[PDB]
Parts: sequence; structure tokens; C-alpha cells
Amino acid sequence: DDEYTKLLHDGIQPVAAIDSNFASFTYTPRSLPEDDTSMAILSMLQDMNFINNYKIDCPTLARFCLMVKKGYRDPPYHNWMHAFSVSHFCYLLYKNLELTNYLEDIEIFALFISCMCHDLDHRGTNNSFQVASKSVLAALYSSEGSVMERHHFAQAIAILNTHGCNIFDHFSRKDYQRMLDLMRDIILATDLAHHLRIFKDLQKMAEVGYDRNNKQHHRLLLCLLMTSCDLSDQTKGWKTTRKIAELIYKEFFSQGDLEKAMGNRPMEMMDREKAYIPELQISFMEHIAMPIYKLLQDLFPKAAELYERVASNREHWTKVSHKFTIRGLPSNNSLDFLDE
Amino acid sequence: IQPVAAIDSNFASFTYTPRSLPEDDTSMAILSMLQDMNFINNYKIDCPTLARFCLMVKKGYRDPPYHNWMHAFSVSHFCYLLYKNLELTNYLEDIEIFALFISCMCHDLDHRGTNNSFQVASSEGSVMERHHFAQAIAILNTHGCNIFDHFSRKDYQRMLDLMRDIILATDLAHHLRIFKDLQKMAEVGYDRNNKQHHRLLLCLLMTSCDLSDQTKGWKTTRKIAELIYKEFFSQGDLEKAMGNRPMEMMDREKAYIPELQISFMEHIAMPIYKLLQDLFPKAAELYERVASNREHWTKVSHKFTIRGLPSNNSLDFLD
Ligand SMILES: CC[C@@H](NC(=O)c1cnn2cc(C)cnc12)c1ccc(OC(F)(F)F)cc1
Ligand SMILES: CC[C@@H](NC(=O)c1cnn2cc(C)cnc12)c1ccc(OC(F)(F)F)cc1
Ligand SMILES: [Mg+2]
Ligand SMILES: [Mg+2]
Ligand SMILES: [Mg+2]
Ligand SMILES: [Zn+2]
Ligand SMILES: [Zn+2]
Repeated sequence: DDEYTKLLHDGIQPVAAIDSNFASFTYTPRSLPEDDTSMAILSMLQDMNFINNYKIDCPTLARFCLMVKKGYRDPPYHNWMHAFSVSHFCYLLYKNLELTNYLEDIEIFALFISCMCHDLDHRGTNNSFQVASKSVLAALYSSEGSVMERHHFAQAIAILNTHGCNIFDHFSRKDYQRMLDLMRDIILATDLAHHLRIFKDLQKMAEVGYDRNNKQHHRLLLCLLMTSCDLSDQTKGWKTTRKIAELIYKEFFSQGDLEKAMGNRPMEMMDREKAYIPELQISFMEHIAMPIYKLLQDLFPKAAELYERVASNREHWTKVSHKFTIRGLPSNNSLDFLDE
Repeated sequence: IQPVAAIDSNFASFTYTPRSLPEDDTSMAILSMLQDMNFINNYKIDCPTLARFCLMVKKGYRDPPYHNWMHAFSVSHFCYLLYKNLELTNYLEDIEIFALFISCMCHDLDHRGTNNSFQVASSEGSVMERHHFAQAIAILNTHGCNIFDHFSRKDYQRMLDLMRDIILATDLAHHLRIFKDLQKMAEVGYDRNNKQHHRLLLCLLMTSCDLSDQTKGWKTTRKIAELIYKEFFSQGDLEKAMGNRPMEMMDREKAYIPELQISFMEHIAMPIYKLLQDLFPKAAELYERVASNREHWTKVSHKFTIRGLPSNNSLDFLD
């Protein structure tokens, strides 16, 4: 309502007016103030021509975007600024890798909307913690798997069914179902478990080459692209990867604290007393992040700089590892911690 | 003068931690120990003079983190424990044991929280130890403070010579020089008729007093390390500001505590208490407690790696 008037009266702006480096892989979406993000979303959709392509009612689109933004909570990492930055990287893939030569317009459109919606109502805890804590989400989704991802999707649907927020209510019956299916598949691809299951399929597709006439390749690419966006904080500079590490480990240790308080022993990366950040970071870089961008590189030669930045950032984590060794007294001037 | 048992039932025991005794009761405790060893009656020490001397000594210490009155007091208390537990009268003359106790009180007088190397950056070594002794002489030459003012000319000079020697023995370099001679003495067995054996033993006893914090439990050794590193790094900070490269162990950004604690424990502290055990079977529990503390230090060495986020929540220190 208040933010609605602000957003609407701003008007859909050319992507250049935001920043000259906006469509570049070097640009950091987190540099943009949060109060400008909703306009940037609209700008990106305009630049990809999805507004005119699908004749989306602009006030409906404004309301949708504000609702999505409002649909995020404020944990250290999984907040709107994460969804925004993920969305931005999806836009970057479109502009830089020329996705129109690989996927249907409806698929790219679904990828971008999914990115906006992919962590809706995230509470800063993983799928595991929902079960352990016996949350409502576990009650709802634990037997199906990908607990959080199913909630994110359910939240996205609820937004669409909010009056004045249905950006697809003018879509053909065929296109409408397609969009819903695509959003579900893409959002569920954000579960690491899913990525790990389809990993060998992705390796096959990258080696043999992407075949645009292969409907399975479309599915797999959409998944790979979604995971690339989700992890894109690893493709920027040192400052970004380091700041993000702060937010992610903050979130992780908060969850770990809650697991100790209810009896459970949290995994190493959730435990603030046992977690060695350099080691956990490097292991994640080398074994999760880097292969995703290696696969992307093999499918799109223009993605090579992304893999190189993740590799460079991983080397930087090795370089600064030694600093986690307490020299002198701790920044406390006490040794009381030697009796834990 | 309060009897020793009235201070604490465990006051004469090796398990007693003299740092647990309130600083306001320490002067009084000094007089009690001297009373219990019977040096007051033995040497006809004037009590008011002794009272004033003790307060001048107490006042003669500055307030660095480690080298303050409480260090001197705890050192002096350990000398009393050696007397009470090992029966030093089998090895040493009464005047030598008396000199040792007074030397313990005086051995770090006017310490500034800096080492001999700080004085370098007058070059025959042991600069601070020499200063500590001069300060002891200056206190004795203070009106109403000379506890030996009634001694014979021979006994006076004897007492001063002993104090100088014992105080000079607190320098690590001195200890390392005489170490072979200490080992030989322990090897052949103590000879009471051997003047050189008396001199060497006094040096050993003093160093064992000086390092006595390592002979208690974990709490003491951990707390003392804090105080010592606090002191060492403040000197490092000062040397950096004045425009000099401090030694690695004085630099809070270079120094690794576990590697330094253990090296000190096993290479310096433990061989001293081993030699003490060799000469005094009853000192066996002391070496064991040092070895145990040395073992505990290796146990907690892993904690000097940052797990989770640092004190705050920022990885700002990485950039
Ligand atoms: C918070 C979940 C998120 N993790 C990160 O972004 C992350 C960054 N540094 N980091 C370091 C550690 C130790 C662990 N996680 C991270 C994530 C999201 C999707 C996903 O699945 C996909 F890989 F397929 F995308 C895998 C992980
Ligand atoms: C401050 C000097 C004092 N050191 C300690 O008490 C001490 C305790 N922990 N610690 C850890 C390190 C790394 C270094 N020093 C210490 C000392 C005094 C006399 C002496 O000479 C003697 F060995 F002969 F006694 C040698 C050292
Ligand atoms: Mg997610
Ligand atoms: Mg190939
Ligand atoms: Mg000294
Ligand atoms: Zn995400
Ligand atoms: Zn001392």
C-alpha cells in the first residue's frame, strides 16, 4: 500500500539507469540498497521482455514483487537480499550465456520467478532441523522430502492466489499449468539432495553437449542453472564470499545452538565449538560449488570466468586459513577458555 | 604475630596456593613464616624493624601483571614450604636458609614488566637481577628498616653476599651456566662439608621458588600464563612503538602460546624440579605436578584454533 505507491510511481526503468555494470558478472547485486531491489526486479523482467511477451499487468506485477519481498523473513543469510541476488544472477545468465538459444521463453521466465520465490519464508534452518524440531513444515512435508523447498513452493502458490497478485491469471490454461509445474521442479532443484541425485545426469549432458530438442536436457539445465544462481555468492570477489560466509555460518551456528538445547548433537558445520570454517568452506567450494560451475563451463564456454572466480576464492580461503590460529592472547586477554 | 595454623590448616603444605591468601594478609603471613622457622629468635630480629622492612619490600614492587608483590610473596611462601617439607637444615646453615627467604622477598624488586633484553635494546648479563639486589640494599639502608643492623661485621657481609648470589641465581642465564655443576652434585650426592655444594643448592632452591607456580594445579599454571603473556606482549607493544622489532615470544601477533608454554615447561621448569627430586626424595610430588601441568597444556593446545566465529560475529580479521 505505502510501498506500492512508491514502487508503482517509480516506473519500470532501463537496466542502465540502475548501474552501467548491471548486466556484468563482476557486478555485486548486494551493493544495491534494499529499497531499490523491487524496482530492479521489474527492470530485469522488462529487459528480458517478459512483461510485453506475456502481457503481464504491471500493477499486478508490482504487487506480486512486493508480496514476494514481504514473504521473506530476516535470518542472517536466507532473507530477501539472497533471493534478490539469486534473481539477479539468473538475469546475468540470460544476458551473458544467451539462454534464449537453449530454453523456451516460458522456461526462462519460470526460472526467474522461481529464483525470486525459491527461499520464501525461510527460517534460517535446514531440512534436517524441521524434522528434529517437529515443526509444522515437517508435519506437512517430511514424508515427501525436501521439506523447506516444498514450503517455498507452497508459499509462492499462496502469493499467486492472493487477490491482485496473480501474474499468470491471463495466461492460457496450457501455459498456466506449465508455469506451475516449472516453478515446482525448479524450486525443488534447490535442495542439495536433489542436485546430488541428478549429478551424474548433469555430467552426462555436459559431456555429450546440450541438445535443444531433448526435453530431459531442458529439465536438467533448468536444475543446474537454478543451483548456479543459488550459490552465485561464490562467483564474485573476496569481499562477497567472505561476508556471505559470515551470514551463513551465523545462521548455521544459531541452528546448532537450538539443536544442543533440545538434546541433539548438531553436525560439525552447525557446531560453533567444533566448526573449523577454513576447512568447511574449502570442502564446500571444491566438492559442491566448483563442480556446479565446472558443469556450467562445459555447457557454456562464456561461463568459464565463473568457475575461475570460485576456484580463486577457494585458493583465497587456503591463503587466509592460518589466521584462525590464535596468536598471543585472544581478543579478550583471558585464558579462561582453556577449561572450556 | 599469628601462628601459621591460624592462617590456614594447609598453609605448610605443597598443595597450598599462597595466591588464595588476600593481599592484605600477606605482610602478616611473612612474619608468621619467619616466626615458624624461628629466625626472629635465632637472629634476635627486632620485630618493629622487621614489620617496617616487610612493608618497604611490599611497597618496592610495582604493579605489572606478573612481577608484583604477589609473585614475591608466593615465591617466599614456597621457600617456607621447602624448609617445612624437605628439612633443609640437613643441607644448609641457618644463615643460608634465612638469606634464601629474605632473597625470595626481594628477588624481583622494582620490576617494570620488562626483561633484561629490554635494558640492552652493565653488559655482563643479569641487569635486572643486579638492579633487584641494589634495591634490597637501598631498603636496608633506609632508616628503621635494616633487619641486620645488629649483626656482626662478618655476619652482615656474609648475609649481603648470600643475598646477591641467590638473587643473581634468578637469571636464567646463570641457571644454564651452573646446570652441569648442579647435575654433577646431584649425581655424586650432596656433601655438607663442600662449600660449593651449599652455593649450588641455594641457586637451585631459589629457581625452584621462582618457578613454584608450575608446581600447583591447573588453575594456577593457567592463571600465571595469562599474567606472564600479558606482561610479555605489553613489552612487545612498547618495543614496537619505540621503533624496534620485539622478540617473537614478545610479539602478540607472532607468539604461539602452546609452543611457548610447553617449551618452557619441559626444557626449563621440569629439569629444575627433576634435580630437586634427585636431591630431595620428598620433592617428588612437585616434579609430578609440573609434569601433569605440562601434560594438561598439551591437552588444551587445540583450543588455540578458532572454532566458529570469533569473539563477535565478524570475519573482519581475515581482510
Ligand atoms: C545454506 C545452503 C546453501 N549453502 C551455501 O550457499 C553455502 C555457501 N558457503 N557454504 C559453506 C558451507 C559449509 C555450506 N553451505 C554453504 C546451499 C543452497 C543450495 C544447495 O544446493 C545446491 F548446491 F545444489 F545449490 C547447497 C547449498
Ligand atoms: C618471567 C620469567 C620467569 N618465567 C616464568 O616464571 C614463566 C612461567 N611461564 N612462562 C612461560 C614462558 C614462555 C616464559 N617464562 C615463563 C623466569 C624466572 C626465572 C627463570 O630462571 C630460572 F629458570 F632459573 F628460574 C626463568 C624464568
Ligand atoms: Mg533454499
Ligand atoms: Mg564433450
Ligand atoms: Mg626475576
Ligand atoms: Zn537459496
Ligand atoms: Zn621472580
